[PDB]
Amino acid sequence: GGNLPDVASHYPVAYEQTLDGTVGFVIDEMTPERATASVEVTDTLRQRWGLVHGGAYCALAEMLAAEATVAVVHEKGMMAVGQSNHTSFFRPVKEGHVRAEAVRIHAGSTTWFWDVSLRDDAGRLCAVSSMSIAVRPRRD
Amino acid sequence: GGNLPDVASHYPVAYEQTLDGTVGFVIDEMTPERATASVEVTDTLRQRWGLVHGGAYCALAEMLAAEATVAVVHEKGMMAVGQSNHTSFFRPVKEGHVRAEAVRIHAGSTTWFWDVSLRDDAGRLCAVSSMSIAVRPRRD
Amino acid sequence: GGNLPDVASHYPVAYEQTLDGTVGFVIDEMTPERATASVEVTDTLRQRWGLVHGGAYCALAEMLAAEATVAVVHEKGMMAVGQSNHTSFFRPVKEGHVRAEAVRIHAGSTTWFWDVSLRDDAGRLCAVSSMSIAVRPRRD
Amino acid sequence: GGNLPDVASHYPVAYEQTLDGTVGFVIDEMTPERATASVEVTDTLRQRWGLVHGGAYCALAEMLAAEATVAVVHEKGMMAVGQSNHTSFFRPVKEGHVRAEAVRIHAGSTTWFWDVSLRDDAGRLCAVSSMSIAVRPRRD
Ligand SMILES: CC(C)(COP(=O)(O)OP(=O)(O)OC[C@H]1O[C@@H](n2cnc3c(N)ncnc32)[C@H](O)[C@@H]1OP(=O)(O)O)[C@@H](O)C(=O)NCCC(=O)NCCSCC(=O)c1ccc(O)cc1
Ligand SMILES: CC(C)(COP(=O)(O)OP(=O)(O)OC[C@H]1O[C@@H](n2cnc3c(N)ncnc32)[C@H](O)[C@@H]1OP(=O)(O)O)[C@@H](O)C(=O)NCCC(=O)NCCSCC(=O)c1ccc(O)cc1
Ligand SMILES: CC(C)(COP(=O)(O)OP(=O)(O)OC[C@H]1O[C@@H](n2cnc3c(N)ncnc32)[C@H](O)[C@@H]1OP(=O)(O)O)[C@@H](O)C(=O)NCCC(=O)NCCSCC(=O)c1ccc(O)cc1
Ligand SMILES: CC(C)(COP(=O)(O)OP(=O)(O)OC[C@H]1O[C@@H](n2cnc3c(N)ncnc32)[C@H](O)[C@@H]1OP(=O)(O)O)[C@@H](O)C(=O)NCCC(=O)NCCSCC(=O)c1ccc(O)cc1
Repeated sequence: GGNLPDVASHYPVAYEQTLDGTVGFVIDEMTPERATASVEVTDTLRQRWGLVHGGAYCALAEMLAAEATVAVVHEKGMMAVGQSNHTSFFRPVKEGHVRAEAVRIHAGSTTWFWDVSLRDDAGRLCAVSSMSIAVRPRRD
Repeated sequence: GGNLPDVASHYPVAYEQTLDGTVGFVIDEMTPERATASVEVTDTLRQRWGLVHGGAYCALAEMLAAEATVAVVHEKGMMAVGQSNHTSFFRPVKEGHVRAEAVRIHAGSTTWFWDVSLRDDAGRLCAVSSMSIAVRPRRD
Repeated sequence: GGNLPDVASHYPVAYEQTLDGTVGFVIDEMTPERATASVEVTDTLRQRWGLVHGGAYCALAEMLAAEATVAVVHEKGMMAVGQSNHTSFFRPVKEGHVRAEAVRIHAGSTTWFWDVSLRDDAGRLCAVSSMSIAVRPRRD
Repeated sequence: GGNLPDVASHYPVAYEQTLDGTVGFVIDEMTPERATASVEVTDTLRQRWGLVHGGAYCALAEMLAAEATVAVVHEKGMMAVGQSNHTSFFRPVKEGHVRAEAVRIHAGSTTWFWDVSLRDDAGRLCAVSSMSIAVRPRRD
């Protein structure tokens, strides 16, 4: 789809209609400890001053960290939802791509924590996100 | 378009083409110490599991806090960009609207800080965002 | 003690020997939704440049938010521990007192969230802390 | 005293009288991109439930990241103070040492950002702190 982990036969919202598909997020790699994703910059990713929207970096980090957790825990009967997202912005991006790498740093019974680095086409660190993902028994 | 502050005669990217116009953010009240905005929930705002995307709350807080700062500082020769966005998620929203209220709590010379509450249609506090906005002289 | 909630007959560490008692934190008010505490500035609260240590504000917020949660949940068989502490620093404090007010904004089954405001003797907002407190069944 | 960088001929407050000297923080390595420090756990570091206080991890990260910045910028006429400290807690520490490693990830002209890991004696990641340090010209 955007290559999200295939863990269920039906999803409530089709990729192309979600925020993820609308702005164009695509997952490249995914393992239990490390996942990567990326997006082309288009105006849909921008704010009116022409820079990538701060919310775009937050949303990229959120889907990558959450879905990399879903990829492990869904078959174990658990759901995984974002609980906290702290993104800090170091350098703006005006065009090209934004590439995210999520590295898992803690995997607890109720919380997984991911460090996400957001880089521009020159490899420069433009933002980071500390993602905290709540993991709970799936409700009937 | 989304009732963002009119502080310039032209902008790099038109409202309807930005992330904010694409998902449908609209500013209601705007003062130097407080601002509100809301968005109707549609699939464009959701992730594939059918909930409002964590990134959408981050983005709504981000735009509102930044533009509320812009409204004040632009005519003083400053720009205002997000430097830190920490959003915590308390309850999911499945449909209706998300309504954001931003309250200014510190206005320094280099950093303004806003507390943003994001509520659902029943008035419940579903997410909060602590927004730090860097204020710097405009380069042109 | 520092007037911490009296919820158990024995505690592993006496007040006066903990970090709290060593720097002098004292709780003034406590209810399920709102708690206050304060400390005299002494060198023990300072760093070597003579300002209150950033860690002092974090530690004040942490004990106040956590113990205001303990005050409700301990008798229900639960423990409460800090899970995240985000403190932002707006104005330094060189002497006098630091006064903290914690307002509960969410009380979930597994997480309570407290906004803490840290004010100087003139009432000025010097720092804030967003405290996330994990609440778990007490282990035998 | 705690092996903090020697960048001035005198300081307002002596090491042994500061928070850092009182709880016993000691800097081991210090470079412009990386620094380490450690502390022996004693009751002075703990809270009443017998665990290292959340505030102590915050303070150790705070001092290390700030002073690591100080080591570089002081001789350039700048001061460096904590602007934001976000510490997340993964595992409690009851005794032994806490060992902090600070890695610089962004060095802007107004803000330096450090990732701090806090590990226990077995090497386990017990807490992390994202430290944003404001760099500003010294007023004298
Ligand atoms: C926050 C949380 C409970 C969340 O759990 P998680 O992310 O699902 O991690 P998980 O549940 O897999 O457990 C990790 C470790 O946490 C501990 N833990 C987790 N749940 C429990 C529990 N129900 N009972 C006892 N220990 C637990 C235990 O050490 C566990 O390891 P293990 O024995 O299971 O191998 C766990 O990450 C944690 O315990 N983190 C540390 C909390 C901490 O140390 N905070 C700072 C101290 S408490 C706050 C404070 O400063 C304070 C100061 C003054 C004052 O008067 C009161 C409070
Ligand atoms: C971070 C910042 C500098 C950013 O400024 P801002 O948000 O734009 O606010 P603004 O610049 O308008 O100034 C607000 C107040 O900050 C102070 N300030 C700002 N710039 C300066 C400066 N260049 N020189 C001295 N003070 C300044 C000043 O008190 C100012 O009030 P005023 O005298 O200008 O009315 C300001 O918010 C601030 O100073 N916050 C407090 C920082 C703080 O106290 N952090 C904790 C202590 S430092 C870190 C630490 O714990 C540590 C521990 C051990 C150790 O060995 C080393 C460090
Ligand atoms: C995070 C947490 C589960 C923690 O729970 P808590 O602080 O203990 O709160 P509590 O458990 O009392 O429940 C509050 C509400 O959360 C929901 N909830 C809590 N636990 C569960 C559960 N096990 N199953 C279903 N719903 C639950 C439920 O709505 C609950 O209300 P109620 O039905 O019990 O009245 C709860 O606060 C929460 O659900 N918060 C919202 C999480 C959220 O909406 N995050 C953003 C969306 S998920 C992340 C994301 O953006 C994403 C994007 C793309 C993608 O592909 C994947 C993910
Ligand atoms: C926040 C800050 C200005 C602080 O500076 P710093 O950490 O000291 O780094 P420094 O000042 O060294 O500059 C780093 C880069 O930032 C940019 N920058 C810094 N100061 C300026 C300035 N005065 N004017 C223009 N660009 C600047 C510049 O690109 C710089 O690289 P260089 O050209 O100087 O090599 C810089 O880190 C930065 O720009 N970060 C990125 C900010 C960002 O992109 N936030 C997200 C977008 S803005 C918020 C938003 O989403 C929004 C959405 C809707 C809406 O309607 C309004 C806003």
